[PDB]
Amino acid sequence: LNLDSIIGRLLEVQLTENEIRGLCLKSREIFLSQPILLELEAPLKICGDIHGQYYDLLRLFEYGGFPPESNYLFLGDYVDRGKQSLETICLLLAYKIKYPENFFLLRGNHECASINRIYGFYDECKRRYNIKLWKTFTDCFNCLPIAAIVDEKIFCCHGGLSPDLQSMEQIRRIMRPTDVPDQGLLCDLLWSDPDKDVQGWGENDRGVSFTFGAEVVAKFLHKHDLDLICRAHQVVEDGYEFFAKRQLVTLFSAPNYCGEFDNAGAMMSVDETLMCSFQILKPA
Amino acid sequence: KRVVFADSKGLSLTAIHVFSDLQFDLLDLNDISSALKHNLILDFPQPSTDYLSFRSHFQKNFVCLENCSLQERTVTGTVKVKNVSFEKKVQIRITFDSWKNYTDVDCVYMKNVYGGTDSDTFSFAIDLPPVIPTEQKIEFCISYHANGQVFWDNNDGQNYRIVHV
Ligand SMILES: OC[C@H]1O[C@@H]2O[C@H]3[C@H](O)[C@@H](O)[C@@H](O[C@H]4[C@H](O)[C@@H](O)[C@@H](O[C@H]5[C@H](O)[C@@H](O)[C@@H](O[C@H]6[C@H](O)[C@@H](O)[C@@H](O[C@H]7[C@H](O)[C@@H](O)[C@@H](O[C@H]8[C@H](O)[C@@H](O)[C@@H](O[C@H]1[C@H](O)[C@H]2O)O[C@@H]8CO)O[C@@H]7CO)O[C@@H]6CO)O[C@@H]5CO)O[C@@H]4CO)O[C@@H]3CO
Repeated sequence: LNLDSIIGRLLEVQLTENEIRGLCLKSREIFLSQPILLELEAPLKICGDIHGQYYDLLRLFEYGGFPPESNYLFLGDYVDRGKQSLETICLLLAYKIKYPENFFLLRGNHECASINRIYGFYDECKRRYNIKLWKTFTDCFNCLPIAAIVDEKIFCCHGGLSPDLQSMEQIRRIMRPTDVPDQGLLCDLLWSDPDKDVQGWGENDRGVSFTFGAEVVAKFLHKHDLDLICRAHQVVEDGYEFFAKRQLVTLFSAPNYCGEFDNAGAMMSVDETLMCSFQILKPA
Repeated sequence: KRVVFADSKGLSLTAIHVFSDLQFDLLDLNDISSALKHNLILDFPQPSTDYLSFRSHFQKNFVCLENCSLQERTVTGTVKVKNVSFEKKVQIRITFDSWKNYTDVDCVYMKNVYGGTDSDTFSFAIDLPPVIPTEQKIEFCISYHANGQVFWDNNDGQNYRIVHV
């Protein structure tokens, strides 16, 4: 498999089904060889949902530096709603294979078969290639890691906290490959949301997982000697959004989200000293 | 070390760019350091994950690896075979040194109450050597002897490969 011919082709804006299959198998083996709770070392750029908006991902790299000029961590949701899931996920897996210890991908609630069958990715695979390719993608996604801890201070996942999570060893015990269940720790890490109007835990309007208030966030941080929760699962207008007095932050990197919205995209740059700033893509 | 935002030390928190050709470089990969802090794995998805292709292989070659897990540094699995005669010999042929040598492990019949009278399934378990040099390849394939013939599952000619550290 020639990785550099692929990355070359992807950055000129068509790929054979076997090249895509190859990216899936190689990246899957890498994902399994590394922990499911990644322990990362800053400096680092952390990005939220991309949802197939490939030209906006390219803009994210133009702005934050192409790999490996900067290290990246992506909080899931690569493949739905937008018009180019295939290109988005193929560039990301290509880069994960090329720089496997400076490019990181987490699993978001749309890298599940029960979801991306319905909201577009399966249709893209079916039209441009065939169903078997979507089955291969699904087996790949089942091997993505679930959360990351930057420098023993920043906890990153796609959705948020869980009422079952007492210690990280629960996350480390989760076996891969696996589908996401409808309830439980893995589910909550990909689906739960913060709410300002919740004391503790409450039900979640989407019908999956739960909702946590600021007190749950502060008690969590103090128990684990952490400084910031960094998640990314819902559109925010300024691209980033603070919660619980800058104890949690929501990132969303896909601007003008499927044209329905007018939001900007954002990405968080954390340097060596753990000093955080934001880089934003505001549309015209 | 501890988290602090740019507001707090006087700089700008936000830096917003408003929007509406290829270039190549050569890079020494030792000048960038790993961002990760720190075993054996299988370099293939279990054939049975995609049933349609498993069925296609199994009906073409009469033998196909069904399931395969790596438990400790021991590889254990199940093999499916077409029930052509009564006496069968199912072997795993495995190498720990890029096929300079191989050894033939015998497989075991499993009762398997359900699974039809058209196929039978065999188990295997192989202890990997304690130390295996990093440059060596670990590969294995499957032989099925029955009814005066030999059948092979060799994973469409790539063998089943296992990769280290
Ligand atoms: O021993 C070193 C050997 O190891 C590696 O090969 C292993 C392989 O990966 C495993 O899969 C294993 O299992 C069997 C194989 O997978 C099955 O498919 C089956 O093979 C059948 C063939 O698929 C089928 O095509 C046919 O093969 C005939 C050939 O068409 C024909 O060319 C000839 O073969 C002779 C060759 O002319 C000649 O090259 C020479 O072989 C030497 C190789 O060139 C050399 O690289 C090395 O082989 C390696 C190999 O590279 C690794 O991948 O040593 C060889 C010395 O023999 O000699 C050949 C004849 O002696 O004839 C063959 C038939 O004889 O039929 C076969 C079944 O008959 O069977 C495989 C087990 O026999 O195989 C090896 C591990 O043993």
